[PDB]
Amino acid sequence: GMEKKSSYKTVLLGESSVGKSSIVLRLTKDTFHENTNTTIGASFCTYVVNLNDNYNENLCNIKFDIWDTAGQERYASIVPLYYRGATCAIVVFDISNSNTLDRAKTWVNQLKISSNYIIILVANKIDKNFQVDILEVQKYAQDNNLLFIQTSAKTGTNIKNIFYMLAEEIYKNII
Amino acid sequence: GMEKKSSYKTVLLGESSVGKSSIVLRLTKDTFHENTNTTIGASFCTYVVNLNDNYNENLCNIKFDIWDTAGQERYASIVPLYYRGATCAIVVFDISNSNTLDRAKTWVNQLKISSNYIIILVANKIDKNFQVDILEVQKYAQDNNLLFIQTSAKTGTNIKNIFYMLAEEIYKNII
Ligand SMILES: Nc1nc2c(ncn2[C@@H]2O[C@H](COP(=O)(O)OP(=O)(O)O)[C@@H](O)[C@H]2O)c(=O)[nH]1
Ligand SMILES: Nc1nc2c(ncn2[C@@H]2O[C@H](COP(=O)(O)OP(=O)(O)O)[C@@H](O)[C@H]2O)c(=O)[nH]1
Ligand SMILES: [Cl-]
Ligand SMILES: [Cl-]
Ligand SMILES: [Cl-]
Ligand SMILES: [Cl-]
Repeated sequence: GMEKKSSYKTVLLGESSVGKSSIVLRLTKDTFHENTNTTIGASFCTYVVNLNDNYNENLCNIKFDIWDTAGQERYASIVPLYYRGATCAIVVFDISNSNTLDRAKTWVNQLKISSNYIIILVANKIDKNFQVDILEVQKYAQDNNLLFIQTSAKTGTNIKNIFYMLAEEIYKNII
Repeated sequence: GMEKKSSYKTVLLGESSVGKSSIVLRLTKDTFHENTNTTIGASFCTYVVNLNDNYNENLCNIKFDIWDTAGQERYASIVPLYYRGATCAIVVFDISNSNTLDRAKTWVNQLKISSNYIIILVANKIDKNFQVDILEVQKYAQDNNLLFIQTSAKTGTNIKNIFYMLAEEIYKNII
């Protein structure tokens, strides 16, 4: 790779409650819900980043096809359907719950073996007052050659930037 | 469409017992098992058709990424993972079991609404001595603008031809 595509399959992965549905809602509808429900059925959405909005107009309109595992990450025989053929993996944890970091690390290791993914590790819920050490997390991401970003779905902080960073990386690769 | 791709996601769909795992085994390993087991985990395989083996060498090497639903077609919240982003759908029934035809028709209707698929309706098990009327089935496929083929995983009849027909259709579209 990288072959240029009409859209880029992107797995949105993380333990329940870390804020995946909230990242999608904030991203796509500029809205946040303090209370959320369990997902009914498969969870998909699309999002377009145009990098010029120095980039080649043909390559730099990047469309994400986001698959939110939304609970299916529990099932070892179902989750590969989310990974297969994905260009990007967004692995989310909650800064206030260290257990969710531990699971994210396990997923990063699985993904690195599975295929070549552009992986972004997302520290969500930074608006809250930390069970993790961010510096350790940043070091972790460097050691594993991951993109890293700190976000709040609640305030909107760095939500679009998740996909800006991914799109920059896809372009760099296509180029 | 059609955008040229490094591989073409292909959903292999049909009621249990119609012969999906057998089509894959015959296709990929030139082998048939008279007895088969329930599938453990997600079921994927790849297959390449080279159309020159009058065609443009760049476009005519067609790689299929085959996702066998392998039992998951029962689950309405799981099956969309198989359909989403698929270029082709292979909908298989068993000529000796009309119930499997009725289900295949329901799936064709769902797929036609879901997205633009190249759909091939496969009449498997033709080696057996028919609960269906082939002419009705051929008429059905014409009315719904489907590719149609009669196959035996047991003897190997027309198994490779499923993918020859699909590859011809993908090329026609890319062109
Ligand atoms: N304070 C805060 N709460 C959040 C944030 N993102 C999600 N939540 C809350 O966390 C809970 C779980 O969110 P949800 O989107 O359902 O997580 P998912 O299971 O990973 O999809 C909900 O109560 C959300 O309102 C955030 O960035 N900050
Ligand atoms: N006679 C005959 N038997 C077949 C054929 N294809 C599959 N079978 C048998 O049908 C049964 C179900 O096959 P399988 O591949 O497991 O079907 P699946 O559930 O759709 O994946 C097995 O006993 C196979 O040996 C065929 O073309 N002819
Ligand atoms: Cl909160
Ligand atoms: Cl909700
Ligand atoms: Cl038989
Ligand atoms: Cl088997």
